[PDB]
Amino acid sequence: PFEIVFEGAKEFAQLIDTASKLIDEAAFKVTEDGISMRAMDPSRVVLIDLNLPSSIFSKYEVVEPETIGVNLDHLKKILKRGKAKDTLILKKGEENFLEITIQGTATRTFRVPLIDVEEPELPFTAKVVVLGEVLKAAVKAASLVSDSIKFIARENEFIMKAEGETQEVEIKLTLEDEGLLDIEVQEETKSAYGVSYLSDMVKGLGKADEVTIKFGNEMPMQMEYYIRDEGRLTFLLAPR
Repeated sequence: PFEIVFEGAKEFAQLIDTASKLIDEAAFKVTEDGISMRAMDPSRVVLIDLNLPSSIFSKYEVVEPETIGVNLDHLKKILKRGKAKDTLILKKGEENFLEITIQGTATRTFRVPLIDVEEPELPFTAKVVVLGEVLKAAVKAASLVSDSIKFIARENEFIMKAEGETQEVEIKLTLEDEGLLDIEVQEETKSAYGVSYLSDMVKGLGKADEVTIKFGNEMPMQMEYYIRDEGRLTFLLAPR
């Protein structure tokens, strides 16, 4: 059992939405340290990891740790009602359901039935930090000419390109012109990924959100987004 409170119901709903474009169900592990969730999309191309430390909650009381499985569509239908300044209360007793209360100009309580559903070294050579807007725009442009997008990172430079038989799309950003917030590379690094997957990954991101990307030659890419600084949503995407 536990009682967890988050200030900013709307922001919490947005996080859940952004973390679940690719999945239908997830097992949330609730412990004394925080809430965690790990899942693979249906195609087995992306790994999703969410970590929400007790530090981002206004009240965090866990009597006994638990792992609650839920249908995300059902959960999102409820969280969708939350307003910007609403308080979100998550409670679990002995009964097999999650009690969700949204408290704002009015207090509304809902119940979400619980379900079961069952649950390599990565030597990255490049790290780049960019605004969600960059990725959102890059993916849309790439999709005009290909189903895959190529990432290239060199000292102080980040390039995203896509091409077909005769068409091409290329976006070159630099630290100097501030298209990147930061960039660190050990050696020139190149890899390509499926546009469909990247689209679902950054769709829920805000234009001004900070995104950290790490990858390597012909390797998977790790994308991270932080919530309230301490929380983190991480995606690991297989290369194409």
